Amino acid sequence: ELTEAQRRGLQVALEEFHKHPPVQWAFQETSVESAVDTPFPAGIFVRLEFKLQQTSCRKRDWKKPECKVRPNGRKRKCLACIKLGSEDKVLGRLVHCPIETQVLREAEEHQETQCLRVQRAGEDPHSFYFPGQFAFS
Amino acid sequence: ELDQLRQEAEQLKNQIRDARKACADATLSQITNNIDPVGRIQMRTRRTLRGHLAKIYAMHWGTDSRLLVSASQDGKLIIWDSYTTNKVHAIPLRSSWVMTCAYAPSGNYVACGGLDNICSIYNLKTREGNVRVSRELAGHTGYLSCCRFLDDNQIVTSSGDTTCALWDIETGQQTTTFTGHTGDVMSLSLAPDTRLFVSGACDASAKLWDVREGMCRQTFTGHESDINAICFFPNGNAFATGSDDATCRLFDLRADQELMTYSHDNIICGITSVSFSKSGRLLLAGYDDFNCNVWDALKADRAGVLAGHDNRVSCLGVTDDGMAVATGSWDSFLKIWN
Amino acid sequence: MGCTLSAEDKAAVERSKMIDRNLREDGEKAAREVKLLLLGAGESGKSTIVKQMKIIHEKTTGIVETHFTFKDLHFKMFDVGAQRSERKKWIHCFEGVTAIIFCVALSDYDLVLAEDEEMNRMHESMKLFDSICNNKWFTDTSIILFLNKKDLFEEKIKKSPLTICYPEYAGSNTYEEAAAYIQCQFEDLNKRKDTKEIYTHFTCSTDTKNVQFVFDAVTDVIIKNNLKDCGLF
Amino acid sequence: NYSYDLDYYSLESDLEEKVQLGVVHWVSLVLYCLAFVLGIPGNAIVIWFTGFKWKKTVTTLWFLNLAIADFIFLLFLPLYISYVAMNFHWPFGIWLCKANSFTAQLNMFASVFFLTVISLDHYIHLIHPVLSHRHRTLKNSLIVIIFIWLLASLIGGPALYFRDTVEFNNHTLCYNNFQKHDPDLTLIRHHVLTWVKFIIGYLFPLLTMSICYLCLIFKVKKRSILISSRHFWTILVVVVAFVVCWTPYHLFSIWELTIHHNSYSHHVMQAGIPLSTGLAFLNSCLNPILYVLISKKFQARFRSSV
Amino acid sequence: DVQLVESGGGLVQPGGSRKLSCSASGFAFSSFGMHWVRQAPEKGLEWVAYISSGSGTIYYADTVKGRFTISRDDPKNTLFLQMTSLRSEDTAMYYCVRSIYYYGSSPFDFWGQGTTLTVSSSDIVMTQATSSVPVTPGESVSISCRSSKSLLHSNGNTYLYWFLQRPGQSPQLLIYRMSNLASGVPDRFSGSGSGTAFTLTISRLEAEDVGVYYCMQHLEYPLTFGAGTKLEL
Amino acid sequence: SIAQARKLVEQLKMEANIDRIKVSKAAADLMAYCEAHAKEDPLLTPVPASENPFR
Ligand SMILES: CC(C)CCC[C@@H](C)[C@H]1CC[C@H]2[C@@H]3CC=C4C[C@@H](O)CC[C@]4(C)[C@H]3CC[C@]12C
Repeated sequence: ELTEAQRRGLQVALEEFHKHPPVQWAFQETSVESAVDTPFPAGIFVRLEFKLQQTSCRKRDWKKPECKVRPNGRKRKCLACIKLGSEDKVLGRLVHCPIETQVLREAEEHQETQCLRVQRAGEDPHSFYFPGQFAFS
Repeated sequence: ELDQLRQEAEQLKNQIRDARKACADATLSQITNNIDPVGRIQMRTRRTLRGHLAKIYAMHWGTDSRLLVSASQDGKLIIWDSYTTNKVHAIPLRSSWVMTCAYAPSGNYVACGGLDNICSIYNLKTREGNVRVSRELAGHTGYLSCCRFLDDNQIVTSSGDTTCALWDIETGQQTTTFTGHTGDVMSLSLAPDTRLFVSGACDASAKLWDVREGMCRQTFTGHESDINAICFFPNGNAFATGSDDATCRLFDLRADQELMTYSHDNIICGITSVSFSKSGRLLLAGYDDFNCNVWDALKADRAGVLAGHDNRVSCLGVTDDGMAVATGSWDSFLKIWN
Repeated sequence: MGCTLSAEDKAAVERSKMIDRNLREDGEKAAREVKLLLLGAGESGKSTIVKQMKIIHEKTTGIVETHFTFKDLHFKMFDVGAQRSERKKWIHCFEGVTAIIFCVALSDYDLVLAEDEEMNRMHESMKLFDSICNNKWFTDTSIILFLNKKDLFEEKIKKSPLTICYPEYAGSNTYEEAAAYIQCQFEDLNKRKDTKEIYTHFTCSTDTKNVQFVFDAVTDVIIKNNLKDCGLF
Repeated sequence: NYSYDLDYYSLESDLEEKVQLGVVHWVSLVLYCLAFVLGIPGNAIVIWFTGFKWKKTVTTLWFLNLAIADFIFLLFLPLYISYVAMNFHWPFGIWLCKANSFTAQLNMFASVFFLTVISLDHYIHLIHPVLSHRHRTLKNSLIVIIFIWLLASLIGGPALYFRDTVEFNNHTLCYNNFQKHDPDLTLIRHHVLTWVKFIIGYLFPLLTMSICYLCLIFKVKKRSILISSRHFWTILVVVVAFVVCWTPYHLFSIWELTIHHNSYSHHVMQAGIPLSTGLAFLNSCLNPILYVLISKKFQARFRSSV
Repeated sequence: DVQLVESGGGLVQPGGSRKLSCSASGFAFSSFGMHWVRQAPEKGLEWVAYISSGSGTIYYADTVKGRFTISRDDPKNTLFLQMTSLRSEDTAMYYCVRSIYYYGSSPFDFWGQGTTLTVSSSDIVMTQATSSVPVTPGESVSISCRSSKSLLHSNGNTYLYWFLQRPGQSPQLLIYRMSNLASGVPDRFSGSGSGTAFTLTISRLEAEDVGVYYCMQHLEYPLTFGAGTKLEL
Repeated sequence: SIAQARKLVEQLKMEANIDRIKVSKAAADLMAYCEAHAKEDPLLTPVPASENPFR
């Protein structure tokens, strides 16, 4: 059985994607490659890798379910590393999905290294503080 | 008889003074009274030669106005090339106290001397490839104050034991010795024909010696201090002497008399070097005021100042063709002016 | 383009640069040596003095050199013995000397000068002192006064009182009252009180303390001039 | 058509609040501008008058190298002013970060080392004559200058390896990444780097400067030479300037480590690091004004340069 | 006693290696620049390499560059040429030549006696049209050399040199800068010419003047020799 | 002593035998020389920069 926390995570990830300024013609979730969940003393963390198909709907017409899937559009494989707290409030999130022509090895390394930082957010107060932001060395 | 000898010497002095007056008439200012002045001579430093890191005490141009030799008390003789800056030779000395240098007219030998009472003659054109000590003339008691070449085998030195000497480089002995000066001799200047040479002592007198026989011929007197520099007029019939009383005087061979005095009531320091210019119109005198002045040899008025030096100027030279004037002071930095 | 020089002129530039460097490297070695003058009144123990610091370095020539080394310091010492000419003409050559050793034999208070009369040797040495101490060249140069012939003077005190040379003397004619008086009389001629100093010393003891004294004094002069003539840097 | 953008990567969280302009930022910007406009001309004058229009002594070599280091340090300041002016935004690419940080670190460490060696050389040259007469030549000066520059480069090297760039909350920050592969030893790496910087850059130079500048005065007073009024005030000013213009930067760099254990704060590190950097640049500007220009010798040369 | 002696030559298999030495005996090896010069068994001279005084400047002929290395041992007064991958084109007589460059100097003045190497089996061109000419003793003869580029430089010097090789003897320099006579060369030799056209005149030719005369250039360092004008009878 | 005095009086006697000319004639020769050589004097009349070897 599939719970509701992963559904919340994927839908908020797609909403954040559909906030895209340049790229119109928002996609629709078709098949989920993987979706894992884990509880922490501060909240519920979800990691997703999902496949979206371009749809004929306008980017403002994504919530409506009557969208017709076009197999001859475009395919997307996007990862979302997000976590939520009480009342499923989104607090920390990271989304990523470049083109297969990228290296996807250094990209995978940095995406994991930042998803780990997202994981410890909230539990550690100053999680999103990088050492040496304001200095010149 | 001491008293009789003194009396007759006094009467001889009186009669020679009376004759000198008897051959006196209107002076230079009464013949230069009506002639347009040269104007204002402005000079510029064309080049500056550096690398001595001590006091410069002498210099002498070659016959061709391209090469010069300088002596300093860091123990170094340096042969500068006037055009560009490159050094042709850097000769070290056994004695680091040197007050003279000289360039042979043929360009084959150089000379040096100082407090060691010994004149060193250095060779320049050798098979092996190095500058050697060709000769070491000894026999003077006091220090050597001036040293000028006469040929490739003769040399005239004037020393601090109140004597001048005409040597002979081959044998090495004093071919002739000129005595008659009751004081240190600190100057030397050869005539263009190289037969008569004049020397100024430390007792305010200038004597004209004949090289051939070796007997004093003329004595010119009058000054308020020692004599530090002497130079012949290019015509070879007059000369100009510099002293310590800030006065440069002009003496004539055929008149036995003073002609002009280039003094101003603004300078009190003495003169370290004196040199005419070609055609005999400008007299360049280096002072202790860290600068040299250019005087009119006829109008006797200052007409130029060369003040690019920090310390006292000690040597001054004018090339054979009159192209440039090179000065050297007590802080290295030989400077060529044009 | 700057390539207006032939091959031969570029080789001449090479020769010029080799020369000057050799010159600079040589001249650097000539600035680490302490230079001393060796003024003396004559008829003193100057030969003995030069022998004392010569062992540590195991016609008229005029200038005489003496090189010696002590405690990794190199001293060149110039002696002018044969120079009978005027002193006003070559005295400015030694403008940058570190110190002036001045030898005086304190046994000639009674011995009158030879070839002369009513002119004591001590008076002549005092005139020489107040003839080089006020030179317009030696204004920042220190004087190391050496006082020789201890034993002969000690023997001669019991035979000849000091009242002959100094008729105004009032103290007793013995040691510790004549040597100190002589040094004091030799120190008042120092008109440049604010700049130079007098490092008086007694000697003629057959020890090695003379070179040690010169060493100390030259170190002081050096330090003082450095810290006074140099700022920040 | 709609096309597509090469890639988007929006790492952000709303728990924190963004940077905004404050009182301290304007002071920091005016400090940067003042230091730049007052340090470029002075350093240029010193480098021209020392490197070319003079001889080559040892002290002139020290000041040549110090002026070169300070001038190169001040040259790349406009990059930092641009970074700090746009609310900590850095659009010049990743590699320029790794280059600029390395250059700044190398210049700072070289300048500090040269100040230390100037102090030590001053004391030895002004107290020990016999020791100074040897081991004080041009060859030794060149050897020690090469060694100092190599050591400074080696110290500044790790910035070329740890620096990185990250986008965050509609920004692009440049920082030091100590979490390259695993976060198990990032604490050790951060600690060793900052402690090495603190020890080599602050404690050793300050201790050496104080020890030399106090022993020289004490020995001179013992020898009773009555040092001039220009000294003891050209000496007590440079030390004061170093301790005022370099301490409230290593202080903040040390406080930086408390992130791992607990600080529950960001405002203190939010404002105070730009001010520290402004003070450091002020010192780099003020070095030649106080070391060589005030000295009587340079003023006499300038008067004689007419 | 200024002799330079070459050594190390001999028969070498092609593609091998051999080292030539030049032991200066009787003068300062330093303060001089050195040149190697090559002469085929039946062909004129050909410059090989040059090392300046102090080894600061080194030049090679393009036909030997990369294969050859020139060096000097100043303490031992020796000049070395290390020679690798020897082709059949390197069988010749190698001469060690000294040359000193300052104002008024005489480069290429002294030549060594040469060593023999047998290997078992742009650039200014110097033109000597006259390969040989019959001359009777007592007559006057003129040799002409021509240049592909103006040898007269902007500094006034025209870098042409004239050398004489008497058969069974090393080359001897006759004239430097196209006009100056060498030391020890009789006044009956003279040199003249404009740019690109030069003449060497022997007045009242007598015995021991017969042999091969070479013209060498130095407008730019690269020095190329003439084919050689040979005088007999 | 007496020998020095004898040599001095002998030299002074020898000295007072030369013939001398009026100062007007010497001044005339001097003036003629400086006037007849003013053309080849690079210091009196500066040489144009074309033929000046010093810059
Ligand atoms: C941006 C960074 C890499 C700059 C540092 C590199 C340059 C500036 C450093 C490295 C080596 C240094 C040089 C090495 C030593 C000397 C010799 C002496 O006469 C001082 C100048 C000079 C020539 C130094 C000038 C500064 C220098 C050239």
